[PDB]
Amino acid sequence: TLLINQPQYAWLKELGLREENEGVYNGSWGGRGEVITTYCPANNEPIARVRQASVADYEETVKKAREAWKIWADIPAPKRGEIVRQIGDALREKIQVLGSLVSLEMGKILVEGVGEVQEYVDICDYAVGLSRMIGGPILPSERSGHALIEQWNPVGLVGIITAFNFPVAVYGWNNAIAMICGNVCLWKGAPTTSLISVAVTKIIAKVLEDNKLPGAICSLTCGGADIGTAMAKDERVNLLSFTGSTQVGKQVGLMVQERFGRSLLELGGNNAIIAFEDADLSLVVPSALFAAVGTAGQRCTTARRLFIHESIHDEVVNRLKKAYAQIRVGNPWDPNVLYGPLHTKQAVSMFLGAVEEAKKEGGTVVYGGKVMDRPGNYVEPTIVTGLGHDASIAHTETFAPILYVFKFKNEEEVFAWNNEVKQGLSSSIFTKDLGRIFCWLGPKGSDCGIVNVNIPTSGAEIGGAFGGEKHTGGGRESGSDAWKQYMRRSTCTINYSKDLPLAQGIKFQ
Amino acid sequence: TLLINQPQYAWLKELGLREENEGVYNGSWGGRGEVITTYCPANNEPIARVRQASVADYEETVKKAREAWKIWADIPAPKRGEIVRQIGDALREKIQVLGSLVSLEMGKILVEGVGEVQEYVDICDYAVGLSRMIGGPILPSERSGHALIEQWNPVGLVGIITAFNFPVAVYGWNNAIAMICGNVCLWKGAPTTSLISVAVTKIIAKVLEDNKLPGAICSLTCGGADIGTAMAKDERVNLLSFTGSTQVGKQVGLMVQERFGRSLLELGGNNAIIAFEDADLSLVVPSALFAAVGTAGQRCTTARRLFIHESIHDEVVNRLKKAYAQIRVGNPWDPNVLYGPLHTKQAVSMFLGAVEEAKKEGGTVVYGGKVMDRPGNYVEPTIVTGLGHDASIAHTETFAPILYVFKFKNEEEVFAWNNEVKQGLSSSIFTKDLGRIFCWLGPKGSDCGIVNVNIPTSGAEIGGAFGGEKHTGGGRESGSDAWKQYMRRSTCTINYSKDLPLAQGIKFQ
Amino acid sequence: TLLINQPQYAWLKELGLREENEGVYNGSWGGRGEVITTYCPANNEPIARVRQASVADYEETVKKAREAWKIWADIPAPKRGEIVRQIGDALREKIQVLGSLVSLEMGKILVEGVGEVQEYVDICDYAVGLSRMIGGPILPSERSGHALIEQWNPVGLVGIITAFNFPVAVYGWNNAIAMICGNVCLWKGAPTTSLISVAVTKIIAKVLEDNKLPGAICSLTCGGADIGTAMAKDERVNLLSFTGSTQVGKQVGLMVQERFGRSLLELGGNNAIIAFEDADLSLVVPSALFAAVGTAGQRCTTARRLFIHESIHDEVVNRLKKAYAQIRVGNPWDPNVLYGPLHTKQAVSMFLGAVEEAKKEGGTVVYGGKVMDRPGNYVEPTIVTGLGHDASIAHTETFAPILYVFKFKNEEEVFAWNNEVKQGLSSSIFTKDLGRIFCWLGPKGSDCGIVNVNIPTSGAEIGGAFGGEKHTGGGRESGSDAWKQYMRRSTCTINYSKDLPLAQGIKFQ
Amino acid sequence: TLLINQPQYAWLKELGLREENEGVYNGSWGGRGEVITTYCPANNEPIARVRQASVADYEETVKKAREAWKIWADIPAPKRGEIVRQIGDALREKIQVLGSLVSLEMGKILVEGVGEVQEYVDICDYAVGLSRMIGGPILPSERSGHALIEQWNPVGLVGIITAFNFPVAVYGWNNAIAMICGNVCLWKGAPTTSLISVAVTKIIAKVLEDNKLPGAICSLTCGGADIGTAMAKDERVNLLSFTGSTQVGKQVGLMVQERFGRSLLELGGNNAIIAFEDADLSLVVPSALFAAVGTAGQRCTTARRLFIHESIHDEVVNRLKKAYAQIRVGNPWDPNVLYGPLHTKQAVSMFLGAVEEAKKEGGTVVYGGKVMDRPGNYVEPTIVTGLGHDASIAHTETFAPILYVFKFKNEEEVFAWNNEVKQGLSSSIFTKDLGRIFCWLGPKGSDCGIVNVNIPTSGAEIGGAFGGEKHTGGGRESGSDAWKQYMRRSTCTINYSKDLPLAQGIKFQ
Repeated sequence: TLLINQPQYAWLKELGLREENEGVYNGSWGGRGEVITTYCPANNEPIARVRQASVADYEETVKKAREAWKIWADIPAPKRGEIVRQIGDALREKIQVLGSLVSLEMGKILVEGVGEVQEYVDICDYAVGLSRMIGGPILPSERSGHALIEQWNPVGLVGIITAFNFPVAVYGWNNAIAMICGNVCLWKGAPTTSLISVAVTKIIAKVLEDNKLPGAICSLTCGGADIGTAMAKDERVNLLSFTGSTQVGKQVGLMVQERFGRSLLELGGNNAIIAFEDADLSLVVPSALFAAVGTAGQRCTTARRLFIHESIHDEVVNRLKKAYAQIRVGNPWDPNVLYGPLHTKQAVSMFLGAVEEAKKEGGTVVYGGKVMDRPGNYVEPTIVTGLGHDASIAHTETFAPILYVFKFKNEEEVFAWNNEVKQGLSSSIFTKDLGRIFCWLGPKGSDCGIVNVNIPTSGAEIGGAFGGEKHTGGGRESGSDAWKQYMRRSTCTINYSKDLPLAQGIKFQ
Repeated sequence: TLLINQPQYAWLKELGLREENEGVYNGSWGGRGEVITTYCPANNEPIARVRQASVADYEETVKKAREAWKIWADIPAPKRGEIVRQIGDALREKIQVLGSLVSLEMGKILVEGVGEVQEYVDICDYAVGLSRMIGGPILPSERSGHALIEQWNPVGLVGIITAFNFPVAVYGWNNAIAMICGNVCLWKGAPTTSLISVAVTKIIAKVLEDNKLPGAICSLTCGGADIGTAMAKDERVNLLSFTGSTQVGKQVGLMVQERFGRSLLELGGNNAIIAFEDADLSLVVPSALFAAVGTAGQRCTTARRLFIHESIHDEVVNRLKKAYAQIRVGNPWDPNVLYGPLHTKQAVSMFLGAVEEAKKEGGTVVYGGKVMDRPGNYVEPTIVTGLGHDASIAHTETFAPILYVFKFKNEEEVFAWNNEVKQGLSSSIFTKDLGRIFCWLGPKGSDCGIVNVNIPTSGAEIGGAFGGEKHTGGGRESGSDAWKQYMRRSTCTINYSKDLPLAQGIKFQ
Repeated sequence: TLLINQPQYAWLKELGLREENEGVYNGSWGGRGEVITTYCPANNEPIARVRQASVADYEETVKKAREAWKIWADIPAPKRGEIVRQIGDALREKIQVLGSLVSLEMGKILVEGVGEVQEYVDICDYAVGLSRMIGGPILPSERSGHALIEQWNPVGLVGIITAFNFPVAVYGWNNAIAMICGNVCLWKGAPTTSLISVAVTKIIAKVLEDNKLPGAICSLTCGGADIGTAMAKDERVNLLSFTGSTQVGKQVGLMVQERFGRSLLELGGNNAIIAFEDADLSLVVPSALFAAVGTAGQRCTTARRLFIHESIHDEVVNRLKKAYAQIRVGNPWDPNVLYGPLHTKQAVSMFLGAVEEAKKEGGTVVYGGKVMDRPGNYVEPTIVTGLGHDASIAHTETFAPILYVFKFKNEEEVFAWNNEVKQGLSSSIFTKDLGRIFCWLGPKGSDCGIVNVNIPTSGAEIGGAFGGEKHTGGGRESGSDAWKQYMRRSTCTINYSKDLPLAQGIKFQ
Repeated sequence: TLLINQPQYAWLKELGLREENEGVYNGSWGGRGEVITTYCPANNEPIARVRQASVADYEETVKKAREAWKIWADIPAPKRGEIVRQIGDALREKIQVLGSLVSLEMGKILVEGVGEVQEYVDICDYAVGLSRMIGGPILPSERSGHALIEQWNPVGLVGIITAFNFPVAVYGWNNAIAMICGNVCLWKGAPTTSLISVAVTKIIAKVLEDNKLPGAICSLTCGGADIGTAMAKDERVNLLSFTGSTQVGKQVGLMVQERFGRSLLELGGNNAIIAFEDADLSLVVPSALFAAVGTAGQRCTTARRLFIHESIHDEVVNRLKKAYAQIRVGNPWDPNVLYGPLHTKQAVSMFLGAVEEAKKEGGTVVYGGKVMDRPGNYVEPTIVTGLGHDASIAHTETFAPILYVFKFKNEEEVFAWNNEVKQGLSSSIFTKDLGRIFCWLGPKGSDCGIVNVNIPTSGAEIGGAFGGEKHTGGGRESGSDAWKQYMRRSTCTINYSKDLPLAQGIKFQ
């Protein structure tokens, strides 16, 4: 029987969720595609069902979204910001129940589910101010009697494909920014977090309807690769923001490139922490532990490589092991719990595949490496030593809590090992050395999109642009001038003079 | 006999050119690939020869450039700016002969040959100032005792593939900007302007050598599709700036996307001028004439579609006819000449094919449409009326002076008509109406990268970013924050505090 | 008897006002100075009393504010934004009653009273986003091994002196921006809007105290010329933002300059509307009326000079007269009322003095010019023709609804007449001419801080910096980078290298 | 006999200098005021004469400058940059002889005179790029059918009063920036560097005349306090940039404030170097020596206070003593000299008063403190220990090479001691501590406009804005957005719509 029909989970009804939910919204709710059941990874119990989008559902939604864009693009940006402010408020009112659904359906611990909604709330309030700021410079033209202005305008329909592991915030970052930039949005979330997508869409849809705006401004078409592939090939999707694996993201980038679309890619990570000999080990150990095992190691910014200077390597590994053993495991909604399950059974199989591969490639499991004998998709957070920094399994992103630990001696080689992988998302050094810090930040430092000092690989806030380089895709979200990806630039020269161009010897009238 | 061996053209030697020239420069000059002879399009006479790059040359040059980047990225940006200033001055010293070579080898008139070099001089001087400005904001972190900074660092090796029609300036825009941004450059020019590429490279090579810097910072590998494709597939080329046809540019963009490189695409145009009923006809006629037939219609920003309100359509056509007849044809280096030959004979075949196609699709040739009976690749500048705006040949970019004239009645439909094509480079309206002007600049206006008012489609200066949308590729060059395409952004969080992370109940030491 | 003691006005109690109110807040409420009773200008009845600050109150408050700054400056800018966001919400909950108090005590109509509070709400929401954005660039140092960063830090204590006519918004702009910029504030409002200052401070005080923050971050010392002068002479007031008359503002500016403090001066206006022969008269006539008679002509941005091209002068005046006769007068809190009373009985006398002066200088009163025979400080909105543009009374700011009308012929002279006065606040032309518009916006155009086109002199929103030039004082508030006046810039060079400076022949160790 | 009349000084003629030089330039050369003779401070020999400005000279020049502004304000900013580029080139051609004039007439060593001219050349090249960038944002209006633009226009006439100690660079910074910003300039240099002012003006005047531009764009009126005071009282001088003593600068600021002009104040410094126990002493000692005795201690950024941690105080003082003993004294034009004379005999007298006062206030002269018994104005570079950090003489700026040395123990008090003085120009700490460095850069760190780390107080480059806080005046020169002080901002709202304002119940026609 479904969890939503059990009294313990009656709070789901506060999100407007029922036994079977419509997975398409374009101003009206529907869903004529395949019905999907999503499961709680903490006990493998079914929660509720979502009717996904058919092709006809998708077609109607895209058409309705583009119609609504005619209205929405004419609303002054500060007024679009007001809507996004109200979206932030509607999220605040539901932050507890929504964060509980993230914990239930995705499986991260409750504070992180609530934290994910706080991120959406925060980006909305940031985007309110940005909505009075976006634009380009008025530049001095070299031409007398001419103006030169750089204009920014919405691209139109922004498709937003998101991953299971941040089922609210990632969409939130794209939605708040794309909306103030005058775009309509079409959301296709990960199938295994369909309820989260539906619940978020209901909160947003109420704000739009209360403001007598066409609901298709924030359209939703739940679906899998079928719908995702349509969006990547669809010329009507002016910007396709894809957050997901590098493997899938590469094909989406090619499909969008084929049709001269815009893509914003947020792909895989293989993030390293480097602890130098002068590092505060009382900061290194907890920073590494929490960055490696947080979210059961299923963050794009999870620390998956730990380089320790040889002088302190054994002590850090030993202190890390003694700390890992104190990780409190339980239901991700239960208090004091720090560690929940992997998102799917398949991830557990991939976890076990990686551990064996690390063993064959010469690595030693000094902690973990096994499934936990309990309901749900629980695996032990795992520490592997002795692999070469160039081991193939170390260069792969295994979206599971496995930390590969390496020795190093000198600064130049270990920056190179950080940069040698194909991923380019997050990175961190722990050190007190002022010259080393700025070398790390400089042209011979880390090649990642996020380059941190004395804070782990998940250190990131709304203020800055978030994203990676190389196989991480190159897109940026949230802060700085990331909004420019959601708009088109035009360089506009206006002749307001009476001057006529030189006749150049031709006799005009 | 080669033009370089005739006393009449001995000025070529002031650029360091000889009978047979090395087309590979990486600090040394060489070239083991095919020897190409380029011809003067004004008389189809051979000028001189250039030995192109073989694969071994390309491999050697990329290795040397990437080594030199280690040196060049360590040079403080303002000092790189000093280098670019010296390059600008070196171009000043050769501006006359180099413009003559552009006129001789490419075929544009001398004033534009000189003007193209001046643009490079100008963009150098701009980059001198920019070299003290590039960077990102210090942002106020939400975390006490942390700094949040946005860093920009060079991408590394910037490959630069350029087209025949602006064989100095396009490279120049990419070189000056990529260089102050700390990148090394690898140039593959159009095969038919191989002498221009060698001449420019020699000018830069002396400046680098005088500053005791590795010449491979501005490397040259002359070649055709073979070398161009290698750059598009080469993981060592961090950014590939490609200027050329949409057809070729699309394949470059896919190859770069396939390997998760960066591309900067500057592809084709199909640029429209719209003359409204209130336009100043004394501005419309010369603006349209010079924009349509300039550079024999071989600018990416050439006016290829002219929309005129019905009330003034016949008068504007008649005045354009009276003006076209006065276009002075001759050798592009001859004094007072306004119109030279097409770049190749193949271009003439495309011209005649387009004219014949337009007549077959119902258009009327009211001026031109014929070859000129003289040496070189000379065709008559051509005006075509009576085609429907949706005619297939009107929607294709034929790189020749063919101006298709259409009637319109209303603002909305003609804005739709500007936007209905696949190209998205330049656009112009001519009008006095204030509200129309701002609609053109707004979200329901022109969808192009250059959006002009009372100035034709070639109105652009270095102060602003230059580039197009849709099938024009989305890249930007020169002004505004175009320099960011030449760098990688990192969002850097620095914990300078002694604060430790929350223990969350785990007992650390 | 006091209005607050009559049941008709018991809503005053919803703002926490009582018969006698404390006019000092520094974390504690007090007031040992003079007790002032403020009056409703619509009926000359007393409203309630306020105990103003003694010298000892001011001394104690400044000390408490600077101690509070030590805590407040340590709060990360985004979290200060969160406090400001909450101030915005608290103002929302009180917007109706607070605007009603503005109408009651100051005398502007209700929609402008609520609009003034909405302005404070809007700038707060803006300041939330800005709080993640304020800062400077990281610049590329010319020195190898050096970083060059521009830092921004709070100035410390921002004193805020405000005028009667915007008793909420002006303070709001300064408070929201100063607060996220890490400053503490000291407010001295106009004595005749003391209840408004008390009421606003109570709303702010609750948010600060609810967040366990020292109340002195938003300190209040109600008082007149005494307290303002002390603030202007007090070295502990790092920035004094003064809004008021040019006469007082000039003395405030000199006192602050004497002590090498910072001032932000928002002084008097003498704002002109220019209607050209091509202007849309159906837009001009209402624009002038609402800008001239709005707030009974007591906005700093009120239209006080109307230049009409001679061809349309008689018609525009005739149409204005026909419209003026329909202006509805009444209690400013009554919904049909468009026109309320002048702020004081003295202001009424000044109205009469100016009118008599206009007649003495040769002007003709073609509409209005008299007090209205009703209770309160009601005067007829007045139109004066025939004065020379250089007439002494026309160059004076009379804070009353008197519109001086002038003929003009040429564009250059009427721009000159816009600029010939000492005030430099706001300016408007109404025209369709593209060249004239950009000339107006250009260096030979309007010399004012607000330069409007086809919208009157009160056209302004928070997105932009608000303020004037010349005797208007030069300060700026609200939008763009106006925040920089509330912070101090430092240009910071960090040598992180191991490099030692040249010995220059000296033997070091 | 005049130095210029001796063959040994025939090089002065390369600057166009003669026996008696006209000290007024406004397109014509003149000078009816008093004839001043300037002397070489190394030997008190007269160099040549300058005819200073009478009042009538000044009056005619301001009028000619403002007339020239009408032409200059119409020239596109990029083209004004081209003028400044050419100024940069003309300075390049004369850098050696001009630098020799700086050493001869002002008295700093040859490398610094030449370096001073290089600084002017550099800011020109920078301003060339800036001239295509200056301007404001296009903002998203909250009003449908409205544009919101921030425009910047020249202020008009920029008066520039400069000090003796940087008689070329300071003017150059203001001139390069003021000119690209569309202002004309009126220069009054220090009387005792009049020949330098004329030599510079001659170089600029040639560039203007070769470009057929009115010479009054860069006017020169040589004179003393009288001409200086007239500029500060003159309503026609829209911005007065003043570089000089705090004493004089305070009166300049008050006079400018009195007439609601703009002032840009660059006043005195009392700059501290702080050495923490973890400092690289091999970096500290030379840094301290060169920053304290450079330019005979007559830089505004000269290190005048040295704070050393008690653990290392005696060692740093001893090592500094041993380094002072090796400072090479001689004629500033001798290439082996490091230390030349003070600028005037009065400076020597002030030096002696300071040394005596330091003794009277309890300090011990551990090195120097005496006049040198030799021709010219030579004093010994001086180190004073034992004074309390609050001794009055240490809080005074004595423009002489006197270094006051103090002990400190903790970080909080030494930051307070850096900040306790009235001056706020430059500041430096030497340390490796990451947290201490960012505290220094933060809100509880240095209160100065220049805040340096492991580089002395004279560390600044044109890329950043240069200037101080508190009694240093608050102005900024050169980099960042310093250009904005030379222009006026306008916030411009343009209604381009057909929309009419709500009638609010009035029946219009």
